[PDB]
Amino acid sequence: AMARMSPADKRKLLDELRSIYRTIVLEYFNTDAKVNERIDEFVSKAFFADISVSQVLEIHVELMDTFSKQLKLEGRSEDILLDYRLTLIDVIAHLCEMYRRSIPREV
Amino acid sequence: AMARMSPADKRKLLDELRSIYRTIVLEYFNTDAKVNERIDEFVSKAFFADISVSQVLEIHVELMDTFSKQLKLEGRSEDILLDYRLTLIDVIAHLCEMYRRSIPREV
Amino acid sequence: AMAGIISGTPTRISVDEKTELARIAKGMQDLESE
Amino acid sequence: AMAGIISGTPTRISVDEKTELARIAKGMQDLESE
Repeated sequence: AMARMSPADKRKLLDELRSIYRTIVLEYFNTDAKVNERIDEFVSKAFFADISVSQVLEIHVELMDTFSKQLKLEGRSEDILLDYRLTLIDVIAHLCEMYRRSIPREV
Repeated sequence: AMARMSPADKRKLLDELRSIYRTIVLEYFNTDAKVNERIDEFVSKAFFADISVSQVLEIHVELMDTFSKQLKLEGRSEDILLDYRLTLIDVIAHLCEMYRRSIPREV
Repeated sequence: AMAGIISGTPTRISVDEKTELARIAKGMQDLESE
Repeated sequence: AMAGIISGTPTRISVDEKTELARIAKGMQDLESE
């Protein structure tokens, strides 16, 4: 029994990582929004919350389907979908970089 | 002077990682090719060669531009470009996962 | 020329909008459940 | 409904084929040179 670490808290994290990730996308094109704070928040929690890229990869797809769907119903240039790819790849690359740094190596 | 580790060997790795990455893409749709061997080769070397996702991210773009370019000159469905994204995201996610495992944590 | 003439097999797979993606989860999302 | 009505700002950026990508290198590819 993790120090009171129930499966809910993790889900809560997921719930937040979900929105946080989402927020990162919305602010990806922000004019003054420091998306870094979003990416930093997601990155920090993702690492700390021992979150695997899986959810980042899977969660991304679901949300992406959300945008593509609207584009169809709203008949809007779906090209904007490239942002998610830039956000998905950039996000993963950002936290993935943190992992490499969290690895103490001799030398 | 790294144990005879000159900037060439690294470039050689890059030269191989470049082709290896490329090979991973070509075999991504292989019918019997164990792309895993390609991804495993790239992953292993990328990690060992202390390669950062940067090149993986940057190298990916360049090659991607190679396919998009041909599609135009050859007038071929550029949709196939999704493979690179699946290969790029999958590749990064694969080695990124290895990094997490290469991190000895208490517990 | 260089040699490495990148092919890939363009115009082979039928992809849609969100066309496949990370859907492969990667078999990583196993981290937890009992 | 749920609440979180994902918007994003569709139809805002003009993207081409390979439309921008990892081009952001990420400032990581500094690993080496002297």
